[PDB]
Amino acid sequence: GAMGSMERASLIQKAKLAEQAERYEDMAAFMKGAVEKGEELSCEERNLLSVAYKNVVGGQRAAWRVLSSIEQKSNEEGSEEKGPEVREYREKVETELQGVCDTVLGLLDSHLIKEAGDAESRVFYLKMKGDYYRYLAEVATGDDKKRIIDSARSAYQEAMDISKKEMPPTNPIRLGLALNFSVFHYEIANSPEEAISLAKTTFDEAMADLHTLSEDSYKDSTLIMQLLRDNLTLWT
Amino acid sequence: GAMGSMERASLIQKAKLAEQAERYEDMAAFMKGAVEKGEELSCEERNLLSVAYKNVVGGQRAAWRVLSSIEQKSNEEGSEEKGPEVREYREKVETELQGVCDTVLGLLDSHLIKEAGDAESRVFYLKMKGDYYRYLAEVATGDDKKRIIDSARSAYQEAMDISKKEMPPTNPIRLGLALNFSVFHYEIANSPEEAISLAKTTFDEAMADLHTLSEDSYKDSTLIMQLLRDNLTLWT
Amino acid sequence: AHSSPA
Amino acid sequence: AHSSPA
Ligand SMILES: [Cl-]
Ligand SMILES: [Cl-]
Ligand SMILES: [Mg+2]
Ligand SMILES: [Mg+2]
Ligand code: NA
Ligand code: NA
Repeated sequence: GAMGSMERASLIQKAKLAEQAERYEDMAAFMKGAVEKGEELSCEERNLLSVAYKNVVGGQRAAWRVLSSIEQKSNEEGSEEKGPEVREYREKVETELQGVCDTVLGLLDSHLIKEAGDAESRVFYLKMKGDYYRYLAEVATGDDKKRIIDSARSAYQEAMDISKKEMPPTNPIRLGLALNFSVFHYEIANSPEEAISLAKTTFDEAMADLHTLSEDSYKDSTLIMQLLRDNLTLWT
Repeated sequence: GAMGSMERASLIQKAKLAEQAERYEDMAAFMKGAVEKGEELSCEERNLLSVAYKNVVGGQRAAWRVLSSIEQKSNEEGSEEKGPEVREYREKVETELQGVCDTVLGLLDSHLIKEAGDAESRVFYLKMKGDYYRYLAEVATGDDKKRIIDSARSAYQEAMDISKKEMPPTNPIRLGLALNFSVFHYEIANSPEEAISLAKTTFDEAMADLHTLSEDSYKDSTLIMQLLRDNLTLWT
Repeated sequence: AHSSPA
Repeated sequence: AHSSPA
């Protein structure tokens, strides 16, 4: 790896600089290099890894959606044929997106998940596994779409089981996991009722636990609860 | 080149798709491939080339400015030493920025400028040559800073001479050239009075020619005139 | 729909 | 300062 010669601490320092400069591809490469040093990641370092790849794949997903929409219009009745270029370029972006997801999933499998023993780290990584399989599912169309969907579901489910046993209902990781699993149900699994049920139960159980929190933790938890509410308003 | 096997028209089509998807690195690679087919560029194609590289280098310049500011703070009195990482990463972004500028300048020299006979194309390319030398000047610090500055000045000056002889004072290329040459004077050449004089004369001569324009051309010209006014308000 | 922020 | 838009 091109980062093999750089100190772990220097990679983390440069990831933070890249974030400030909005150089998210650089940030992801730095954090990949840090993971490949083989040591476990701290809470702050896990966040840096997530921020970097979220922004990289986020741009790819937005581009894929633009191109997919153009491609679908080109396949309507009365649409003048324009050749293979739209499909080709959508496939190009799709392949790069799949490559980023495979990279993240590879880091989780070698060997972040197996070393993660604490609930906070294990749930974080399993949520990430579900998220990146979900992004693969957004673009999947062939024989393996069902298996990709089940891989996302399985990761989210293991994360949910741990989070419910080991974390308070206001924990921001637990909340973000449930938010994302609910989006999976609605947008990927064709299960809108399950999505709505999960969002509502998650919100209500967090509401009942807010009284235990400091002002700062209260702000962290309510921010994610508002996203659950926003989705419920969209879906009902 | 990786684009050597793709049709010129397909490269142009994909550049437009990349623009819609905000994939400006892809857009630039497509347009570089189109230029390397060896045919002259139409007005629309010149705009695509400019849009693509403007957005690529724009992100690099913004990142370089963030990192340069951090580096300068690290060199103040009382600043705790953090090692070589800030300088290293600023140098990394700087080198990539210089590479993009060199790529654009190489396309202009081989062989867009020499084939451009019409005023509109020749002025466009010479303005671009000045712009990309200006971006090189923004980061230059060594023995060749003076030569980079003079290369930008020389390109802008040749473009100005042609534009004043061959284009009306409301022509948007002429206006954008004068705007950018005025920024060069203020920010690069330490010549704020020349910058102010150029912006004011350009604005006034365009104002006097607006009466000749259609509504659509009027909108195009006044948009750039407002940027001249905005700069004059900043500088006076 | 909104998913979790980093 | 503002420079020319594409
Ligand atoms: Cl392509
Ligand atoms: Cl670096
Ligand atoms: Mg037709
Ligand atoms: Mg000190
Ligand atoms: Na075509
Ligand atoms: Na350091």
